[PDB]
Amino acid sequence: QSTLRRAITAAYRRPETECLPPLVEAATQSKEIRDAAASTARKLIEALRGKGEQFVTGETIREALKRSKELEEKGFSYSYDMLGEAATTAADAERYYRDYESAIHAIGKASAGRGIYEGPGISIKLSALHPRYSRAQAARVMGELLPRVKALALLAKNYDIGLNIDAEEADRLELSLDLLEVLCLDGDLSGWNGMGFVVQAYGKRCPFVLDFIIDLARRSGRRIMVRLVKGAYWDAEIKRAQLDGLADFPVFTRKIHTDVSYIACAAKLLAATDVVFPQFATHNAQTLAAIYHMAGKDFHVGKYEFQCLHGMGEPLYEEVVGRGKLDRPCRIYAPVGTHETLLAYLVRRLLENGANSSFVHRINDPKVSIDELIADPVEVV
Amino acid sequence: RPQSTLRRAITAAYRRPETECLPPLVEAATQSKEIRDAAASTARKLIEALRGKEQFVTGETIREALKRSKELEEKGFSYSYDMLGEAATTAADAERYYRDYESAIHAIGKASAGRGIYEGPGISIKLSALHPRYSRAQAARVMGELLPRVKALALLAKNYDIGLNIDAEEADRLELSLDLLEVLCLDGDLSGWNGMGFVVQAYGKRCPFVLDFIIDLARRSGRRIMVRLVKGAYWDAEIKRAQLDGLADFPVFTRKIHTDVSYIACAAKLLAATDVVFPQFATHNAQTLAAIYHMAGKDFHVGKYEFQCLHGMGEPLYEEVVGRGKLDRPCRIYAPVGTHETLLAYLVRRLLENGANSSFVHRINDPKVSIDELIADPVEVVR
Ligand SMILES: Cc1cc2c(cc1C)N(CCC=O)c1c([nH]c(=O)[nH]c1=O)N2C[C@H](O)[C@H](O)[C@H](O)COP(=O)(O)OP(=O)(O)OC[C@H]1O[C@@H](n2cnc3c(N)ncnc32)[C@H](O)[C@@H]1O
Ligand SMILES: Cc1cc2c(cc1C)N(CCC=O)c1c([nH]c(=O)[nH]c1=O)N2C[C@H](O)[C@H](O)[C@H](O)COP(=O)(O)OP(=O)(O)OC[C@H]1O[C@@H](n2cnc3c(N)ncnc32)[C@H](O)[C@@H]1O
Repeated sequence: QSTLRRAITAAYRRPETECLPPLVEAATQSKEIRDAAASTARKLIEALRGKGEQFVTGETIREALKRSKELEEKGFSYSYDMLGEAATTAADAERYYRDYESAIHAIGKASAGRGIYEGPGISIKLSALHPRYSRAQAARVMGELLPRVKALALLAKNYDIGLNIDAEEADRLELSLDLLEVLCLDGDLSGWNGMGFVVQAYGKRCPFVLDFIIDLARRSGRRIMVRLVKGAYWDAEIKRAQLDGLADFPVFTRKIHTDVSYIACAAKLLAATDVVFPQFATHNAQTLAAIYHMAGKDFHVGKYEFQCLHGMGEPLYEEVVGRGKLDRPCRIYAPVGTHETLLAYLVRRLLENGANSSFVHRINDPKVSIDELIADPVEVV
Repeated sequence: RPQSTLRRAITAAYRRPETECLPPLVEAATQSKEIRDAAASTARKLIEALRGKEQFVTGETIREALKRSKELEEKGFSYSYDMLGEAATTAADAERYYRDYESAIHAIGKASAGRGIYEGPGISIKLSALHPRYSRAQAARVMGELLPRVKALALLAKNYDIGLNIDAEEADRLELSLDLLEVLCLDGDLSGWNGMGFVVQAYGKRCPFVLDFIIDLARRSGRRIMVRLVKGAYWDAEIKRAQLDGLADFPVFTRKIHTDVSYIACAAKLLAATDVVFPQFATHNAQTLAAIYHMAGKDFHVGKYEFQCLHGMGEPLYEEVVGRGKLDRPCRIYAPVGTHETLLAYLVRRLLENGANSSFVHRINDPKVSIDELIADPVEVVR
């Protein structure tokens, strides 16, 4: 318990109208940056509007590694996702653990010393590693989970690759955050900056989680890799919240509020690149353009990166990566597994790609003008 | 208590152990070796035809959907229209869905133009669209407000002589929906109309006992109830809910081939009661289809039974079924009508259907699945 931790817990269900004013202020950019970002966004969208096997990079990590070489020389990197989540039995959790373990050895050998920014990494889900992750007591879940995650982190340290903890349901944020803190203070993992953590901008706690993580990085000496996403579980969080009879939800209910929150949280991360490695995971060209200009003219590999999903982000990020474009790197989140393990991920991709509010749907909607696509969320909210 | 024995048998099955549910289903689903050989031949033909050849919505409005239906109706298909909408969260939403169904019935009834409930189009409704807290509110309140709304829609359907089907949703809603079916079937204001329909899900342990109740209800009500037999659209959600609820035994089967056996056993029950029910075999699985086609025997007339399929999924299969030169059996297409603002939840149920490794529509495209396996009789696997 700390002042920074208390700020997180107090924001859990803070009323939506009270969360927004500080995010709007932090998300407000100068006219000069807004004009530049509108110009860049227009160019990206005009290029775009000239453009489940699609979502899986390979059935095995050996296959996925072989298929990554082409895009790696173009300037992309990878984070591999061994598909599987919500273990319901001990045997399932054990299988998922072994898949992560064998993936780290293969990825680490493939990395061949390229390090955590130039070379590939791995993403894991805590719900794959504990048989009753959502339905068991937090103190117990962390107690059996910690040895398994630390063991994987130690393997990632051995090869100097990134290891990212994906973000799942809102009611498991606090548990996963406690695990991150223990790992960052663990002396056995010293000198390795590959530990990564996802934060979801549709959550009311997002800016306070970031404050805690930025301070944790600074006092632990770990340059925590922070993947900023908007959030993949919105419809499930709304349904759970309505069932709980709550007046105030843990997530925003208007898409524009999530967009403002993302920009505000990006500004927070870009002000802290000394101690964290921001990873801006988005397929929205307006979001990308805003962050590109917010980051300033100074750039080096390891300052920050963008990220996208395999099979979704390549049309946009082909206009970003490389010296003929914006010369900024992008890490591709690469699912690996069978069609069976793919289903839950696929469903989330459908809720993303099929929603009228999604950038990837609007970009192909003849009713949606380019002027609307480059609107600054602060000016519209 | 009225129908005590039949009602007690439904309750007893609700969470009966899976191993105990199966032996009676396996026996009733066992067919002779000759029929199995003939069904294997038909299924092989259908799959060889299949493997040798927004997608889910028929139109944004009922007018557009009705216009788009003419081509397949000319071929021998019929339609059941689904105004996309379910799980109303506000009383205003329920009233909106009611008015959507009401106006659709007028439009479908005009288009039917007196063709009747078997040759002409009908409508499908979801009770969760018509009550704002359908899953959460006490049965007394849900029944007392829902029953006048569904009766009013049924009266309009009667006035145009079209079918009106109550879709099946989550397992904990079965009891209420069945009580409503009974009250409507005994309501004299609906006399002379056989268009009331009801879905039963074969992945549920209660399915054969629900069918017993429905067949007896048809006998005592004088209504020929339309019964759509489906396997079930909510499997992943039912498993998750039962886990959360702390149940030791689930209300649905957990082995996919058990659902297949349940379906064939229940088809056998329905096919022996066609005097008082109209069976509607909703499936995209060519092996299931072939099994029922041969189970039903050589005598057929339109109105005895029909097959059904979902728009954008089943037409390639049933193009090999409808029509004199094929199997000469009718198929009713379930036709969603709406926009993105109501389409996602149906898409998700369709993706969970289409994306699952155990689904026929996935296996037909799987290179590791032989035609031998696709035509295998699931009853032999469990016998
Ligand atoms: C690119 C990427 C995304 C995600 C992850 C990694 C990478 C590289 N990551 C791993 C995969 C898990 O699914 C991850 C994600 N989400 C999550 O909760 N935890 C994780 O560990 N990833 C998905 C990500 O959150 C997001 O859903 C997509 O990238 C789409 O976002 P994007 O910025 O591309 O698109 P926009 O269309 O501008 O926004 C879509 C998002 O907006 C939110 N939304 C939609 N309606 C809303 C209403 N009515 N109120 C509030 N918020 C709303 C949603 O978050 C929606 O996804
Ligand atoms: C054709 C059709 C289908 C459905 C409906 C109408 C019509 C005309 N109807 C309305 C649409 C609602 O979503 C309806 C359906 N389902 C339902 O519960 N209530 C309804 O009112 N419809 C869908 C239908 O149930 C079904 O899901 C599909 O047709 C697919 O089944 P089909 O016979 O085509 O294909 P198979 O692939 O042989 O079987 C798939 C089914 O098997 C079950 N399953 C999957 N995993 C299982 C495990 N592990 N154990 C047990 N059973 C399992 C599921 O039922 C799965 O759908």
